[PDB]
Amino acid sequence: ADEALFLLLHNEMVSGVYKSAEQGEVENGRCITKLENMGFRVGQGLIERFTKDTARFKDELDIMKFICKDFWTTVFKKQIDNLRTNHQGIYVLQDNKFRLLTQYLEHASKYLAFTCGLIRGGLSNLGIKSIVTAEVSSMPACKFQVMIQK
Amino acid sequence: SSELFTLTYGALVTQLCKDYENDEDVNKQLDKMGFNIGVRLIEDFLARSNVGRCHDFRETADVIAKVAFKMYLGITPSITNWSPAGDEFSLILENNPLVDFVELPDNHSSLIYSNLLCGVLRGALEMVQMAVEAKFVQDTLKGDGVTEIRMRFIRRIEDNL
Ligand SMILES: *C(=O)CCCCCCCCCCCCCCC
Repeated sequence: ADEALFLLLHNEMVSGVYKSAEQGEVENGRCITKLENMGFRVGQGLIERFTKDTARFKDELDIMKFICKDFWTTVFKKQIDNLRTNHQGIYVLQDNKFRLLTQYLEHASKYLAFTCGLIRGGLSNLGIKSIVTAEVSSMPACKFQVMIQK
Repeated sequence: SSELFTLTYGALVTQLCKDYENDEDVNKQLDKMGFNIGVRLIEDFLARSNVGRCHDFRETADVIAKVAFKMYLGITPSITNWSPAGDEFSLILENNPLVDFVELPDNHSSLIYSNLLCGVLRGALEMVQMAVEAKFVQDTLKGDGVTEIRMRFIRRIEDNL
């Protein structure tokens, strides 16, 4: 399916079904979680699909390297531009031109939530529990923070 | 590839089934979303194609089946079942285009798995001033031999009021 379709679905999910009417934090939180959770499922399924070489990572840094190169390339047709880490569970994945901020953008962090899930679900299937957050650091970029859970 | 789209669509359907607990409400939301998407997609399609106006609904059918489906989903349904009036036609597909699998047992009898495509089709055609009804009348995922989207021309949308 042309990526046009994915970009429009993503935009429609963020701006339609799962845009918060900004009633409060609870609504915002719930809308956010729905997107992120969906992303989580898609992330899982992309791994299943394109990565039944689950044996050949054999450790965290290789796994974050895979996310940065192969996984990002699967979803966004390019790699992340910078991987930084503290070597204590936190990784920051910089996308300088984040593709899902193209459909101005006030609610732009909503547009990151699905992708945070993508990464989380992708890591979940590679053996890693994480919390994944994101912010636009300097539009159109975009750092995703992966904190790995003990 | 857009294993991506199907996986993303599938997660959306699954999420909506969790939220709604009524397959008819999932169907409506999907349709609603598809319409919203189609309205924007027709812009993309017209810019990417150099497709002009369709002087008929038969000509509209050829574009949809031969150019548009091919562009977005990489397939080409056949056009069958013309009404004598020339105001309804069927699109036949070998499989369900947005969805590969179905969980068993079936707890979603009413669910129209790819109803988004019907919103998409109606929104897109609205923007070229054709009021249409698109609906699944067969689905392989419902055990039918093929998937069939019946397209029905309702009216040309009036310029102005
Ligand atoms: C003649 O002027 C009529 C133009 C017809 C425009 C066709 C646009 C329809 C796009 C729908 C194709 C299906 C792919 C979408 C999958 C969800």
